[PDB]
Amino acid sequence: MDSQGRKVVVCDNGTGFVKCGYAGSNFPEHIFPALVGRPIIRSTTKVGNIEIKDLMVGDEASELRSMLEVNYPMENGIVRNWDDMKHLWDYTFGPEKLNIDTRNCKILLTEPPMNPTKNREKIVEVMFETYQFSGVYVAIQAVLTLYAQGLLTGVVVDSGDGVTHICPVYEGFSLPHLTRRLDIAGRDITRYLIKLLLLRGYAFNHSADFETVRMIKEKLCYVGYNIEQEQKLALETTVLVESYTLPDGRIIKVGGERFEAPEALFQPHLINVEGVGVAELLFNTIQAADIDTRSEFYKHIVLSGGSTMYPGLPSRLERELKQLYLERVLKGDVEKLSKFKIRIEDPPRRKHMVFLGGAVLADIMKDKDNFWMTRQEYQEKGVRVLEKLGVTVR
Amino acid sequence: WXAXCPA
Amino acid sequence: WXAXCPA
Amino acid sequence: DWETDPDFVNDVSEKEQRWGAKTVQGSGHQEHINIHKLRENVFQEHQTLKEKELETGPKASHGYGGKFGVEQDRMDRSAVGHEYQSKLSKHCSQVD
Amino acid sequence: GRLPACVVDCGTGYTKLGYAGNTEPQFIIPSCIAIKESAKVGDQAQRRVMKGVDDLDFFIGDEAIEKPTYATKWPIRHGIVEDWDLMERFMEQVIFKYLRAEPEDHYFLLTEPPLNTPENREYTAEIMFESFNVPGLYIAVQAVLALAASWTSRQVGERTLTGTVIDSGDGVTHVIPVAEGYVIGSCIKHIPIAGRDITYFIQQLLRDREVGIPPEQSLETAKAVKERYSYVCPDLVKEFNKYDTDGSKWIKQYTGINAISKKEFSIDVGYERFLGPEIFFHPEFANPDFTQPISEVVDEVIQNCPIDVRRPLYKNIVLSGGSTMFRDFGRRLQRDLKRTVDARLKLSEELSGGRLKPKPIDVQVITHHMQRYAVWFGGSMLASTPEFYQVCHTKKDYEEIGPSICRHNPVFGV
Amino acid sequence: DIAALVVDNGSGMCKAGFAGDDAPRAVFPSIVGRPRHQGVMVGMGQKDSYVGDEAQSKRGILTLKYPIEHGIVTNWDDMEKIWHHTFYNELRVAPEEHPVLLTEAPLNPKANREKMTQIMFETFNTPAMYVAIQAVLSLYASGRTTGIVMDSGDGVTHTVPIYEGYALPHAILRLDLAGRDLTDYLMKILTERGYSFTTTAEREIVRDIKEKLCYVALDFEQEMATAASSSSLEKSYELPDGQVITIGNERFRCPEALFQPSFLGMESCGIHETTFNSIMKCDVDIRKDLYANTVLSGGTTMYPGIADRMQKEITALAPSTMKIKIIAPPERKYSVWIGGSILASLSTFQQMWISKQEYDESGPSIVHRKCF
Ligand SMILES: Nc1ncnc2c1ncn2[C@@H]1O[C@H](COP(=O)(O)OP(=O)(O)O)[C@@H](O)[C@H]1O
Ligand SMILES: Nc1ncnc2c1ncn2[C@@H]1O[C@H](COP(=O)(O)OP(=O)(O)O)[C@@H](O)[C@H]1O
Ligand SMILES: Nc1ncnc2c1ncn2[C@@H]1O[C@H](COP(=O)(O)OP(=O)(O)O)[C@@H](O)[C@H]1O
Ligand SMILES: [Mg+2]
Ligand SMILES: [Mg+2]
Ligand SMILES: [Mg+2]
Repeated sequence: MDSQGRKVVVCDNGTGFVKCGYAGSNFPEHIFPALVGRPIIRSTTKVGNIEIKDLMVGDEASELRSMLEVNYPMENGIVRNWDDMKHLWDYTFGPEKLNIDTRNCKILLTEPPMNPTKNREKIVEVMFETYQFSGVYVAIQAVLTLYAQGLLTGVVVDSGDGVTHICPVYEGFSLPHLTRRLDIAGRDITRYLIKLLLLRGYAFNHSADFETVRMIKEKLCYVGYNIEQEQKLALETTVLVESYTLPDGRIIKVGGERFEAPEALFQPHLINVEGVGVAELLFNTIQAADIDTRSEFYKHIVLSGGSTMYPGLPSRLERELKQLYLERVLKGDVEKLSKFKIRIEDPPRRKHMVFLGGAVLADIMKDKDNFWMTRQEYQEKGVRVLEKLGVTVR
Repeated sequence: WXAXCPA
Repeated sequence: WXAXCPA
Repeated sequence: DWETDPDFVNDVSEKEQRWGAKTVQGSGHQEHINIHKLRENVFQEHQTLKEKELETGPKASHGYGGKFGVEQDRMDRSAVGHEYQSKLSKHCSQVD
Repeated sequence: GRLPACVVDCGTGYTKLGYAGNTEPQFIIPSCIAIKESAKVGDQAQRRVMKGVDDLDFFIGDEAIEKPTYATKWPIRHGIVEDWDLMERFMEQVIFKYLRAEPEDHYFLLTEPPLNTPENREYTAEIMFESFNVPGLYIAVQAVLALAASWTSRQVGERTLTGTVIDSGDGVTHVIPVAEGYVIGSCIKHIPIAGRDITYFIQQLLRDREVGIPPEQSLETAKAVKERYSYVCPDLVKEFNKYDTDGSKWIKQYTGINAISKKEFSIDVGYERFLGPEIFFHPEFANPDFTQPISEVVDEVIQNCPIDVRRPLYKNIVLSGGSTMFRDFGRRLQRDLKRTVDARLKLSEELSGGRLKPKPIDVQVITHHMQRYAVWFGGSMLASTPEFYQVCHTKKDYEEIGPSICRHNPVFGV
Repeated sequence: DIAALVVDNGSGMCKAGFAGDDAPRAVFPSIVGRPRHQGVMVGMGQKDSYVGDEAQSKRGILTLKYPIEHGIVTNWDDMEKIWHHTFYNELRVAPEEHPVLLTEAPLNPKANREKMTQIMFETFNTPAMYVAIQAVLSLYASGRTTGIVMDSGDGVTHTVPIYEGYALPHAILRLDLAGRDLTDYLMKILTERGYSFTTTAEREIVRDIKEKLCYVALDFEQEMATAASSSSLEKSYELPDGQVITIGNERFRCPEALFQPSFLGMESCGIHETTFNSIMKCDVDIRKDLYANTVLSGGTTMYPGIADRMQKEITALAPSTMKIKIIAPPERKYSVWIGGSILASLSTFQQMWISKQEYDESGPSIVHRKCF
């Protein structure tokens, strides 16, 4: 809250999850999946006691998914469905969530980098015409991550549910020519896990079963460390088989899949994506920077996003980077490798770094009038008010 | 997206 | 290249 | 859309079925052919189809003259053909 | 000299046996095995131990359906072998009785569906390499051989190496996009809904309505009703109305023979004329897990392949397998696909601003002269080339590495 | 009767032909395609790698890799394949019967020429060979002996000032900024509209969009306002699968990186300042002739509006009394090859070859003494 009583809300609006709260807070006040469901009848499910409205949104639309057809309003960071997104935002600022009068509040929104501009333009238009907010700012995600960590230099590897992006920043100066954006994240990993499980005889073909497979990938799956050793474990031993109880009651068994579904981040060719993994992409991003910044970029690799919470992802990333550095910088001199100093900063609450950075930035800039895009500027200019941020649109 | 990829 | 630029 | 037929029946014995059905007017026991000739003919015809699909597609080698041709319309208002030639420089410091 | 390689396409409802180099399979038998089964107690691995030489008292193929005192078992379900004892006995009579091949002088080309688990391939390699001792084996995906069976019925100069193969057999329906001769494996689709699900649906329809069908033939009838009076409808409710208002024309009669007293029974074939094949464009009729029509699955398959190979894939959609021999199946498939494609193209044009009108994507569904055995002939091509003997797993490779030599197939990476 | 072969082998496009012709015999992209699927239709023409045009016609299922990046051959196994396809499949001539005149960019590592010679003498077994600077052949072909050549190929852009035939090697400038960087920058700026091209087989579609639609604006800060005010500058393109894209502003922002490399995150000056500095590095006497004989060459200079903008720049940069004339013929897409064919056919050149006997006497280290 600023000196005018106008609450300063911070809303992350992720492809796979909304994390909303107030400025200066230390934890997101509400974290709920971003999906909108509509009631349907199914010949295999029977419920007759829980009141199901004609439109469930967010948390209740996920816990009650057995009796709904759910769909995400976002995808790859690009809003595919605008009506469902407006419903999700009505629910976010509604009574059974953050309860605010949007006529007298400021909001801090985010957006991935290298995203179509019509998306941000329409989001600002919606925020100024539908909810009629008194102030809107659209910050960069890596900048917010470096705000939350408390740094001014580092290469943010932000891998959310919808999209992975690597953004380096040096001494506070953004290098926008090194921003890389790989389109593999939690959702593609979930789809790959669905494929692998279908190889075992389980069929998850409905809209609700996607959340079941998501909750499986979150509990069981993990990123391997020495993929040859993990394959030897999966092919020779039987210590990787683990059982999971679906909501209906069925018991499925997940084995080698545990380390094959999240491997599609380091070996994209498994899911028919022609490129390089997140480790090789990080190394190429670094080695594309000037010589005088590489040595500091190697020491401040900041992980963020939920999809980097796989057990053993920091260590595997570090091992991959060390191998790449040994082969392609030292050209094979093992003696010098012990001098190479990486530091993959994986904070414990790295699943909400963007929100914490937004909270810090809003707590800093709540009481200014040259930072926020004011509603009057919108009514006067239109979608040109975005030029305040540094993104030039006419 | 509009061209390339879905979103 | 070997130092500076890729090639 | 398209209309259906009520009185269509393709009665066939299970043994007749294993080879084909009267829903496809050619299916069944076919005349034995040479397989290697068919394979090589299909290979050559796919090669010939690829050649013409390349020829009728966008061509990067279109502006190098000869059979490829010259990408004209790329000359400008302030452009002077190489056919033109200036004379060596002669400044007053070069005479007497 | 060399002897021709043996080709054995083992499908869920029918197995095609032959020697590579011919034009059509030498044998097409039912994939069933008649063994002596009695009332016993205990596990299945324990009551299968036959004393003496009684484990060779079994029959396969056509000779296993005639036997009325034997129990007929089907080892393959949904294209995936669920029983390996019966499958080994089936293979040994396939090799030593029908093909009459000495399994140590002939390379073998077996087949598989896309989602065959690697342990099935390892067990097949163990069987063919240690029990039958073949000098080489090659387990090719079933639909990818079905593409090279449409070239015998199409005019010269338009026999392409690019197309989307739709193989609908007795137990599984899979869609495989081939481009320039390279199987795009990461886009293959696989649905366990196929001919036998149609036969179960049709018998359940007949049993709820008709009377006079002997129980021991209630399946054998639902096949003769399905593969004779079945067609495809352009609309479902309109067809129900057409049958209700003018039943005297759309309702047919089927007359069969009760093969115990040789009397004749007669039944009325009504809605199950068009409700059978409709589980292709409404898979929820037979398996409530899947809910996606076949046109939409084919469209997703083609829309996931690389961009510049999407337009030829739409032009050569080749049907294969028996379950696609339904009247006007390809027509309805092409109609739905053309609807989807034209709608997408018009949306892209509208979003572009309305300056260019792109080329309408040609959609064609190819029915050919070889569909019933389109897979096998494909194999008979691949197993007749010299390069075949360079892609097989030699006996040395097995003796050195083990069955794990056969663990990889073009559906998964690494 | 033996006639030399003129084989360019620059980045992006390889152009080969016989010495004494007016146009290259065979032009094809210098790519090598590795199949990234495992196809089981064996015997239908399967291969392990498709070279040149055969890769483009299959680029849907291939990973295309350029063996030459920024003028430097980063992969020699692939370059040997490119040269073998040039010799035995495009030209259809044995290499052991003709001398070969290759071209190279200035200021490349000496290992490049060393390995070029070693390969041309130990693998293809040619009787003689030579290696020429491209911007010198681009002046040979123009019918001149005095001028500054501004050669902008697919992967590298270099300027060479020559006067009366005496090159000034202390003023040769190089700039690693060319079609391949403009194509990777268009791939980035296209995302603002919503179009996402990422595969190496879609870099070709983007390169086609760039070489068919993009142009160089005479005034960037004015054409931006023009494209902002009205939709009278948009153009539509039809992808090879049906989808249609439209690009109005990207058209001149793509080649504008040539004149403001900061768009790509590069400190270096634009191509106009690269040419102007290379002129002002010479002597005070020959600058007037270098000004009025500014030659252009290479594909990247095949942009509608490149000559007008280059003149407007180098005129606002040169003294007010110097006349600037941008020599830009429409046949400049292949001026380097014409210069090579002119040079290889001359009689006074027949002593400048590097003979197989010479290579047998001093190894690959000879190409540094003979070749300028
Ligand atoms: N512990 C975990 N391990 C692996 N994957 C996870 C984990 N937690 C979340 N995910 C995946 O990442 C997504 C959540 O990440 P998040 O950063 O909240 O995405 P968003 O970009 O929507 O904010 C989920 O959809 C899930 O698929
Ligand atoms: N003409 C036909 N019309 C409809 N269904 C058919 C026809 N012929 C065969 N079928 C069905 O297809 C299955 C057999 O076809 P097939 O391709 O041999 O499958 P598989 O190879 O998996 O055994 C059987 O279930 C049969 O009922
Ligand atoms: N007409 C054109 N308009 C714009 N750019 C072009 C044109 N022709 C070629 N280019 C660019 O220049 C490159 C081709 O130049 P080229 O002369 O083939 O290089 P090289 O001679 O080194 O092979 C391509 O990468 C392309 O991006
Ligand atoms: Mg996020
Ligand atoms: Mg089959
Ligand atoms: Mg050039």
